[PDB]
Amino acid sequence: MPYDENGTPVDIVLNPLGVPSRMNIGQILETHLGMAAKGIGDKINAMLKQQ
Amino acid sequence: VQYVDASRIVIKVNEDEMYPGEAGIDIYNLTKYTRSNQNTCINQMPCVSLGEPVERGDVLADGPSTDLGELALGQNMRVAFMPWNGYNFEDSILVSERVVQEDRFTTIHIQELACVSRDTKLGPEEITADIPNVGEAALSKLDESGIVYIGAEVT
Amino acid sequence: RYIVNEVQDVYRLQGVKINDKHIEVIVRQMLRKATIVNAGSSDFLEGEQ
Amino acid sequence: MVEREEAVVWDILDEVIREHPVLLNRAPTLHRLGIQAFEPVLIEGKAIQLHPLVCAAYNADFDGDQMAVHVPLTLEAQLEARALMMSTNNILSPANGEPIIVPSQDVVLGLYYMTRDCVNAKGEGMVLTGPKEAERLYRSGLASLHARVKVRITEYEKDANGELVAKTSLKDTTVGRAILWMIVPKGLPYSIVNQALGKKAISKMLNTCYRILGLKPTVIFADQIMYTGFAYAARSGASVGIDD
Amino acid sequence: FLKPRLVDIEQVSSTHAKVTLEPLERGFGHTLGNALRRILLSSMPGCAVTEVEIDGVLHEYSTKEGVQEDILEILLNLKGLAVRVQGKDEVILTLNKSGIGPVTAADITHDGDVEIVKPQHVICHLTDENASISMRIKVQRGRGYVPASTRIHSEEDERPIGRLLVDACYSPVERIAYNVEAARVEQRTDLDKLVIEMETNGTIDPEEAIRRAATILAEQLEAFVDL
Amino acid sequence: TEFLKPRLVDIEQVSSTHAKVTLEPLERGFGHTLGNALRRILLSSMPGCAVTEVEIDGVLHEYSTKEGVQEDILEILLNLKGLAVRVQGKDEVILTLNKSGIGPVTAADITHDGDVEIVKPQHVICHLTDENASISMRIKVQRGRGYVPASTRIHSEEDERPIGRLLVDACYSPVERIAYNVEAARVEQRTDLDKLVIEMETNGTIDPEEAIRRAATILAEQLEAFV
Amino acid sequence: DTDFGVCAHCYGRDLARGHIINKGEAIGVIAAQSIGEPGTQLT
Amino acid sequence: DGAKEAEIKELLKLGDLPTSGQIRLYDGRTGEQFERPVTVGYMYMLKLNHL
Amino acid sequence: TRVLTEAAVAGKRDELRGLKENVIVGRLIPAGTGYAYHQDRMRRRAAG
Amino acid sequence: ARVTVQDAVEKIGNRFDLVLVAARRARQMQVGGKDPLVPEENDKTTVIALREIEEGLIN
Repeated sequence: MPYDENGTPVDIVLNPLGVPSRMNIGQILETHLGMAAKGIGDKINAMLKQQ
Repeated sequence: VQYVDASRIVIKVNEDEMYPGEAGIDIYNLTKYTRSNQNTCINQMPCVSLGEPVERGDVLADGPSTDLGELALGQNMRVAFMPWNGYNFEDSILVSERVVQEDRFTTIHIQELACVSRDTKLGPEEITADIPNVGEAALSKLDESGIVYIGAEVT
Repeated sequence: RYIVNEVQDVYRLQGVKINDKHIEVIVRQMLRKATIVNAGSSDFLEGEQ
Repeated sequence: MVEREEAVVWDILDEVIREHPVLLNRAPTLHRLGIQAFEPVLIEGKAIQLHPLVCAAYNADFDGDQMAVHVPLTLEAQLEARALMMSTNNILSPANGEPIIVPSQDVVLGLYYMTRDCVNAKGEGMVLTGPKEAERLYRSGLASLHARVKVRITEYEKDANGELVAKTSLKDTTVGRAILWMIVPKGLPYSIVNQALGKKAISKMLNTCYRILGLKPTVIFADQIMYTGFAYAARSGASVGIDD
Repeated sequence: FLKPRLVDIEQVSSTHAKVTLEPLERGFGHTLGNALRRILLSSMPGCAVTEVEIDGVLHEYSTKEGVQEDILEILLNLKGLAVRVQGKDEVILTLNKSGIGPVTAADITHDGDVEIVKPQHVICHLTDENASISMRIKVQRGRGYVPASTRIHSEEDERPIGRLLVDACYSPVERIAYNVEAARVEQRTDLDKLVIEMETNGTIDPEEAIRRAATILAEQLEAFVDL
Repeated sequence: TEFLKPRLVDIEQVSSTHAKVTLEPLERGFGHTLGNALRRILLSSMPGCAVTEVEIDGVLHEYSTKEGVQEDILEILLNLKGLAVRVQGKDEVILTLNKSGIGPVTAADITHDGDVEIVKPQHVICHLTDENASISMRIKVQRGRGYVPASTRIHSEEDERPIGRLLVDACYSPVERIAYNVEAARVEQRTDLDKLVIEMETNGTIDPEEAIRRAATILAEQLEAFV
Repeated sequence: DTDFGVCAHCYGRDLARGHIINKGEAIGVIAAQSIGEPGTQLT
Repeated sequence: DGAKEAEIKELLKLGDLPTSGQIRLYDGRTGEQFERPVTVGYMYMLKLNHL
Repeated sequence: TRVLTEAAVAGKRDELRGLKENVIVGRLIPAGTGYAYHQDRMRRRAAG
Repeated sequence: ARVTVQDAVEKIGNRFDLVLVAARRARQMQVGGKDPLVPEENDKTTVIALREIEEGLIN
């Protein structure tokens, strides 16, 4: 699994080639806000383990 | 909540909304791992724990594809976009072994097998109670009746 | 040759390129019978092979 | 013994399959190009795998294509499979003399990223004498796969009565195209593979390798292509951009 | 090639730690990096409850009149239990409880070898007082991920209807990444330091694990030295 | 826990071109932890020898003209970069090439030292065309590790300040093509393991099998601190 | 000129192959399928 | 009229995420960074009952 | 039944010269791999 | 390495008479009537007769 600067393993790998054709644009925007819904969780979680 | 279990939801109802006629309490028997139209396990799950009141018109139980009163069809997690060594060819998705290693994504298909019997004009059909020409192995899994004990595994 | 032109043009609306050899054996098939004109041997109008 | 799933009969299973070809077919198939043959490979699982690009021939995506894979019992059918019904032989359409299978898309963007020109190039100017050390430059990570490198491609041409004439030449090529030579059989010249590679380019590309060098080169060549097509597709990295 | 050696292994928590090696060479930090991650994600001595025979429950699709969660879910919380053992490769515990309250990983008949990393892990809740639940917890130790599905050919004959079998997931690790950077030696062209970050459920030690990795890699060196 | 011992190593060998080490057994992720680790070694770091720099005593340029050779001086540099040479009890040796006369020059003119081990003297370097042309070049072979492109770690002889050292890239790793081939194998009843087939090719100095154990000795180095 | 059939010449070579059409190769059926193959495509 | 660009960006930057949401990942089999960071995040799935 | 009449009264002796025919009887057609097969067979029929 | 039979179709060009010839030789090989002369490498007998086609001693 491709890992980021931190080392978090990815879970799913999809095909980028289908975005321009199929035109699944809202699909990727929900991905970023979904990443943002978890991004704020990342803040909470770390600071919450610190009590 | 008065007696929260997995199979029952006993609610000790507040009196300002509890019936002045034969008091009253709310009992709810939840469907337990039963069979659906598509032979998939349906089971209402107790979300509210013991020691907590509820609001009128609120929720006490969820069901599959739903969680805490929220329509949860599938699951969401870390996805990345990249053609990785043909494992994303044409329609192919590439998945991490983690999902099946957790089995948070498993479906339980239950099947109902009807047993026909009961009186034919040539012989009053019983449910076996004995099987000829074979050993007692066929009955070590069944009882005197010929019914298999609840809790086994067949194939 | 006329029909193979036309029908091939249909394949041009489809952009597909198929060699007329096959379409022409089918034309031969549709002409495998013939109304006799001269009498003498069999008939004067027999639709025959 | 098979009742006990005994390891012995699985070895006898190896004896009845390892060179015993099979035929394949799908239900919705209406064409003859939908009935082909391959060689079996013992995969532990429940689904019939296949060679990616052939799916386009059956015109079978991944939406529930249940195939009935047949077994040529008689000596005749076994050879007939590997004969006319072999995938590697019906690489032409009975409708038109063009290669029936065109590299899909994942494969091509990988090689679009192979033979490719980008203005910012790491190593843009160096020289090589072998496409093999070219491997040692990008598959290592020290150079880009786009740097304008001057390499000596001692390409070959079957201009003889079957002999590939030796002709030395140096090209202002990109790192990926040098590595593309590791793919391209000698008989096929570097000139055709000094192009950005598109779906239509790579189409007639395989066709020329056939009319010129032959079928065998082309077959195991397209094989090479498949692996490296998806290979550098991964090495590609750049996939999609909202900023675009 | 000048040999590598471990510098201080950064032990910060039971959950996560970082082994570190200073004398690595040009590119070997990447080399052994991915190499050992495969090791730490496959061949790993893990512990996992496999058999849970229950007092009154026959099949995991029932609910004991007294317990809170369904029995199947309680068993998934058992998959979510992190425990390390020391000598026994097979051991059975015994959950003995009766009374309303969240049963954490402390109330179980804790054996000397059995050692929970976080005893605060509530498994199931009890809603009734006079609800006597006694269940034997057969946990064993192996490696990798082994499902009861792959083990069903032998089956060991489970005619006795009280035997519940959950998945034996012997996986200690959780999130592994490695930190590569310029080794700050004072006299050498270049070297690389490797601070291998390893996230754990909290059961197998870093250095213990790396010597095991070397041992497994030792077997893997045998054949390639002798063609 | 259980372990596996690498056996049945069916070495498909052809004199010097390639060796394909077939070998069992490999659980999911071991033909990887090893195969990629080896190609990593074979493209980045393998203690061998090669020519680091070559000064062409004649015309100090590579794009200029030297009436004598039909190939350009730049093409001459290509030739240099790939020659399989290997010094032993030395870190660096300077050699000379001295050929005069009409004809395709082979590598039989470069000085054979107790250190310098030119593997193939049949290697045709430059094609000397019309009239003598007294060409002489100082080829500098050095002991290195892996591959060093002459571009970041450059010497200050006659290239950083002057211009004359037509710097070449030292192919320290005597290899050509590296490629691991993982495939579905089976231990009779067992699920699919991986029968790791390692196609490795070397140019001439080192022979395939010795290189596999040489890199194995280097791999031994890597974990001597543990096991 | 060939009755009850065709000669290799009048046909040719083009198919999956590129060689002379055989005596035994029934062009009848393959003609059928390849003209009706783009049937699903015609509109 | 849902989440806009600068709105999703406001949330990404409230956690630990960059503008583009194209994070730097390294090859799962090697370790070399995929050139021009790959677009990542969290997508919500949907499994049809086709088994 | 149409076909019954259609060839029954004429007793149309069709020597199994077609593909479809060859298949319902389960025999090699005089073409393809059955070419040389029925070649030996055809000159063995009403000839020799 | 074998993957294509371009070579075979060149010798016995009808692509189906090929099937005939090789098939029968394969069965003489099956029955201990004979044994392979051109060295085999686990090839089923259909494939072995095909080797005798490329060598050209049998057609």
